[PDB]
Amino acid sequence: KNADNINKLKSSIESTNEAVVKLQETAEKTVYVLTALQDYGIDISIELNKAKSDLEESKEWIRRSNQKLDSIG
Amino acid sequence: MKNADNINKLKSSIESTNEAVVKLQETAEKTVYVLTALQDYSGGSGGIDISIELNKAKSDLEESKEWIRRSNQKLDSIG
Amino acid sequence: AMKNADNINKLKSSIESTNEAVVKLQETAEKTVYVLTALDISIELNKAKSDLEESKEWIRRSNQKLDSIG
Repeated sequence: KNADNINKLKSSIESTNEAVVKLQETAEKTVYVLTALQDYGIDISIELNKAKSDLEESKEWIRRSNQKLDSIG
Repeated sequence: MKNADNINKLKSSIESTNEAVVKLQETAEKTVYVLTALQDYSGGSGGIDISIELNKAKSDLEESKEWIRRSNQKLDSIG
Repeated sequence: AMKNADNINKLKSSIESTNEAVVKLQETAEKTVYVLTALDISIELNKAKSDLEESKEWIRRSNQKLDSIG
């Protein structure tokens, strides 16, 4: 019973991780759009760059999670 | 019952994380909506690339929403 | 027993990493909502901010549950 449930938990997180990846892709596009709509504002530029860094870190963490899940056998 | 109890706690944790993702998906939907409304209310004044990327963002979000449904469906099968 | 215990620990670490990813997304959402404001729209952005604050609370709840695993 436990072993089956551990396998189900693993699959659940894999799916959750896919949802997070697709949301990261949504965030990339929203940031692109906001950048494109800028007035060519110094402060908005700063904040958008911080968002980009946060997004890149989000990607690294999801890779970490996926790699951890891969180690379950 | 150590392992059984921890499996219950893991299930609860993922359910909470999944809901966190759902609420963030709602944030994303409102954001894309605001931006698509702005862009569509003008001409494509920002440029056609903005409309395309906003359309792609909407598809991405629909995909993200379906992946949560799949995760929740899997958790639901845990006794 | 120990094999399942180890995989439980791995599942725990994986969810912790996923939660880190979500917190990072929440931080990007914060900055985008802020920037979108600076640039009925008010209503929709207030709902977005409301959803975001709730999202933060669900991660806190998740982390609390993970912390109880020992």
